[PDB]
Amino acid sequence: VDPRAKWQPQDNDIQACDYWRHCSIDGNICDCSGGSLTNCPPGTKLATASWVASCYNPTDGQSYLIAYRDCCGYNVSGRCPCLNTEGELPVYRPEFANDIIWCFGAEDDAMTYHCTISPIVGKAS
Amino acid sequence: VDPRAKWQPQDNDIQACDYWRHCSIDGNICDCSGGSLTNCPPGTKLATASWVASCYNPTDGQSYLIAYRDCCGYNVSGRCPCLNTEGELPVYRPEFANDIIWCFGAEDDAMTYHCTISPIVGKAS
Amino acid sequence: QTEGQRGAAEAAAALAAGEADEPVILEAPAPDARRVYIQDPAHFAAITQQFVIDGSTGRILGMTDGGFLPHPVAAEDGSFFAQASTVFERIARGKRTDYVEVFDPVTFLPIADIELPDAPRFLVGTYQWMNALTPDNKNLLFYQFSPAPAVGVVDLEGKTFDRMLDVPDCYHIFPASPTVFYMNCRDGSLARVDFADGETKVTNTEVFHTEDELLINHPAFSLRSGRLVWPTYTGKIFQADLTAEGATFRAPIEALTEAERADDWRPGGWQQTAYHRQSDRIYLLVDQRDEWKHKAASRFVVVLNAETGERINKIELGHEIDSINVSQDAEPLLYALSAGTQTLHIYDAATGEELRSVDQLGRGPQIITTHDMDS
Amino acid sequence: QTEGQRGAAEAAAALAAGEADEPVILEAPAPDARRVYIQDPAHFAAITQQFVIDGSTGRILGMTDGGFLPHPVAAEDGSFFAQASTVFERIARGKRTDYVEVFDPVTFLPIADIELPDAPRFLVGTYQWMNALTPDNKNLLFYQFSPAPAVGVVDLEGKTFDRMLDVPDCYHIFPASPTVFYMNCRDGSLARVDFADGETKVTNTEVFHTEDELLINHPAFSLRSGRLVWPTYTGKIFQADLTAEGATFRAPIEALTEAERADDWRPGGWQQTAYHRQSDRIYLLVDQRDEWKHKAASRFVVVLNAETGERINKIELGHEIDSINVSQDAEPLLYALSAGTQTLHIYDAATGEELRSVDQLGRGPQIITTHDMDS
Amino acid sequence: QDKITVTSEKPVAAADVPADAVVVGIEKMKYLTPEVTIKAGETVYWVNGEVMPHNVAFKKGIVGEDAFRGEMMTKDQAYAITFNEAGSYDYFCTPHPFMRGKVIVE
Amino acid sequence: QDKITVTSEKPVAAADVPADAVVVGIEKMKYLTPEVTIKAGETVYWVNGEVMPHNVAFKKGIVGEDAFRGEMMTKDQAYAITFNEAGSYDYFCTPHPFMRGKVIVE
Ligand SMILES: [Cu+2]
Ligand SMILES: [Cu+2]
Repeated sequence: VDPRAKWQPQDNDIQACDYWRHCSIDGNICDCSGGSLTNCPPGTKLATASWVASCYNPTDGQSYLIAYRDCCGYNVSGRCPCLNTEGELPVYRPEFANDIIWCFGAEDDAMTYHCTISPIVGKAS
Repeated sequence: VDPRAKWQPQDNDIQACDYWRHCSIDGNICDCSGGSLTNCPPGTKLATASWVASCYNPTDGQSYLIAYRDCCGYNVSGRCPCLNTEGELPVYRPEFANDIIWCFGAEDDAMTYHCTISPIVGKAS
Repeated sequence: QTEGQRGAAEAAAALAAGEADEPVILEAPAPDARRVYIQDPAHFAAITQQFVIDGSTGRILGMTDGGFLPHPVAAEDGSFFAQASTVFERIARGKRTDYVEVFDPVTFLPIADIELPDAPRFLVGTYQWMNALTPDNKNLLFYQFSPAPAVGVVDLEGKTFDRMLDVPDCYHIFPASPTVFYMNCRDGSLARVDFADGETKVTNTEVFHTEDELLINHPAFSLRSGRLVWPTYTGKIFQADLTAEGATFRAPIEALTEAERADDWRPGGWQQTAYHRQSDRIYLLVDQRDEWKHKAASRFVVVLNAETGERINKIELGHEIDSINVSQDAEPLLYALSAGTQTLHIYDAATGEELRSVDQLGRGPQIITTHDMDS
Repeated sequence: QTEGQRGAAEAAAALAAGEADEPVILEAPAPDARRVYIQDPAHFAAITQQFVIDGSTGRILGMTDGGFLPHPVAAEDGSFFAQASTVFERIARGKRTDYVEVFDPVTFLPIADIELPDAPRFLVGTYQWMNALTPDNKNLLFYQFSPAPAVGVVDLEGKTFDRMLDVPDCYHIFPASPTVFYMNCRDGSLARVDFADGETKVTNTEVFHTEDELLINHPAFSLRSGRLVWPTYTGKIFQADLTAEGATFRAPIEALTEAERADDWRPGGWQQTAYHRQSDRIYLLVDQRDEWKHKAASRFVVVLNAETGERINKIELGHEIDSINVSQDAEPLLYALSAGTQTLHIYDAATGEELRSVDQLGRGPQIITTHDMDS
Repeated sequence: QDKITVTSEKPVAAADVPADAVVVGIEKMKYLTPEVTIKAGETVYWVNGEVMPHNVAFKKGIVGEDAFRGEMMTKDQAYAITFNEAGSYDYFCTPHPFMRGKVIVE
Repeated sequence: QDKITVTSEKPVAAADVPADAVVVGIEKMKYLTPEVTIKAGETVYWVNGEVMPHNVAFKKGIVGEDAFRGEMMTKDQAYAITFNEAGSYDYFCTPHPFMRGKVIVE
């Protein structure tokens, strides 16, 4: 309700902008367009690189780094749009900057934003 | 309010879908994106041909044929979208069919829909 | 349980166990009689999208990007789905390119990209059967409007453009066999075009309607059985069973009752006609409207016997709907799409109740397509 | 009287007299200090739009089509406006093409279309000064991120691609002269790049901030005066007057009060910084927010003296706004744009009251650009 | 580029048509005189009798390599084309493809 | 196509790295040993000591006509490249262009 209020993560709906692994996602959630929380939708290409972010998990009190790799090669999905910036850094500090199109390494050179996946790279701590 | 209720024309606001010359317009009103009621916006191309329609004018009780020529070469304006079908005929009767992209004759072969103009071709009667 | 809920629980567990996340590119389940496609013209946007959805659950399997007012088609047996699209050198301007693409049905990868010489696509609001695949799925037929009526033959097997067939002042295409399809003409009749053996021979059936009887732009049709169902702005319905030898019209059925037609009932919307093949039933979108408000949405669907013309049901949608169609499986689903809210509504064909909805489908979703593979 | 009302009356009269309708293609009035451009990234859509608006009246003069996350620029004297765009062979996939276009300022016709070798554009959310035109308007400078930091030189006079300049791990571009511009680097300093006479010589000013001090992605800047205004997530503002010889930093001004900063006040949004050149005033978008909600919208703008750091006003927008900028004329207008409602709001810079709004601007309008030509 | 010579770009008034010229009327959505034949160097005038806008058009390669499109005509307006070469020139209406006619020049 | 030979596509465990090999650690957003020099035919192992994903990459024309991009590594993972030719190979991190290092082969 209050766009200016603090993040309140949940672990009960991966398609809600406030799901906990989305604490720094920019764009659209791949689960809502054929992919899954951690996989890309058919026809699209999987980036291997991306901006990351340590995101707290209310279910286990732990914190993990999420690699927000993009699914590219398609026009933006337009479904489940979200934007979170927990610890999001400015562009001269790319590793944590999310206005960037993280399509680097996707098959056939896809550079167009379609949606973002929220896989865990491991424990942040 | 009732999308299924009869057309009630006005002659007081050319940017309202119910202005009287729009009685059979499909798309967007060129006045809302740089053109005018009868002219195209800069950078776009003026079709010379189009679907027409006899439209009643409440101000003078008369009726005139409007040539709904399209302004092409741009992506749809997205401003002042409207759709009216007074006397609109099916596609095997093109002269009155408005799902067609009436860009024929526009400079440099522009065939993409941007908006529609509502000039009078003369008195229908 | 919700989709995003089931997903969450799923992931929470993978996390409890070791189970690391190994990001991969998915494949869509196999095509079935319950899959549905929602093309989205997006009110004449220069590019557009189509969503592939599992009707039994309302879950999106994947998507497809298309250009300007593209036309979708789907081989009834599910071996694939294609589209005829148009792109430009600079977004909406410059060198135009019309082409056809064929997509693998599970990988959604473009297994064919065939350019159409001289940008011959009829740029027009999309109507279901303005394009079609021969029943043997070896060709795709599309219509050219200007400079003159013509049908283009696209060879899907050899992945190339065949040629243009010259035809009369007729519109829409309805295949009946590998080399024969019919079109609705300006003169009040249907045209029968045989394009076999490198040549085209045109014929005209008898006139089956008057200049006062307006056939809508959205006729239903079944490539499998040959049944064509075409209404008029009033709900009067001329059928015909296309064969190859020719068209055999049937006795016109009034979809609405003189009492209804008495109280302004009239069909309205976009894709307002549905023909369930295996059952021989017809679905028509309707509401009480002015006679010149035939493109507004409707809030009801009438079901009736295609042979007797007797009403079977009158479903109340509960929403402003613009297009419909049904799944060809034995226990069909009724698809009700609203371009106004970009939401698809799914009902039980038999009961008429809403089971689930799927929203956020583009800017103005308008065309529904399915595979007739069930039986 | 409304716009569509004035238009109606106008036409009703032409009709009363003889005055037939002779459809023609318009030309936009001459560029002035009150014209504003609204680029619309549209949340990463493959194609996008930019609207050209007369700020004094809120009337749209025309539009411009662009591709993927294009970057707009406008020669301060109004001789033209351009953009660096990206297109693909098949909507969002296939052979990529990055290019630059220069538009006549009144006909909006593309008088130049220069391709950029090896698709070198940094595909990223658009920030005002990530690209720039030399002050002599003879070149356009853009940034490449991967495989390595680089600045591309586009020759607008000879309508061709010059070359790529190799630069340090720095971002953004701020020209100060025909062959010198500055970039903000990862190391905490600014890089001064001279690209004159076919070669590039890089220098680094001293560090002017710590790793704890986060410079936002939206710094303000004036090509005419050389003033650069850069905040941090907290509203602290480092200035610098770029010259060519080098950058001369000024004493940092806290845009917010310890009492405000005491009550969660922090800058937030997209393009949150505005510098009115002729007046030496600064406008910063701000509201009370969590520290990690720096991209949400703000409902207030603070104005202050660029030399004293003393507050001049605190305007209440009345809407969730994401971007701002002002017109450089002596009686500047304050532009407040909301991507959430795709509506631009226009206020009197001096009084802070809203004069007029212009809506239906794309899917998520975010960048505002003007001409500094007044004086 | 032109086996034809268009006198004026803008349609002329029905009245100014020389009352001794070859005239192809247009009404009820048709060119009233489908096929008309003249001599190399002569001039055919088209006259639209209704409000429905109509015109004369040729596909590419017919009247030359480049396709040609006359301007539109509304009620009581005319448009003229002089055919400078012997040949059989097929034509149609731009927005109305179902409208065709021809000019055989000898 | 390859003056280099990649043993495995998927990163290996830090533990399996032969404790007698050339090792370029990675931490704090840097290749800890910027420039390393070996001999034609030898093998360099890269080891990431943090969670931040990192990798080794080359622009086109460096390690051959086609550009090359190793897979990513997370904490305690390694990646190996065997340089089969004498030369000076510059490299960087894919998502992190500000991270560079080199391999001088003799
Ligand atoms: Cu005509
Ligand atoms: Cu790295």
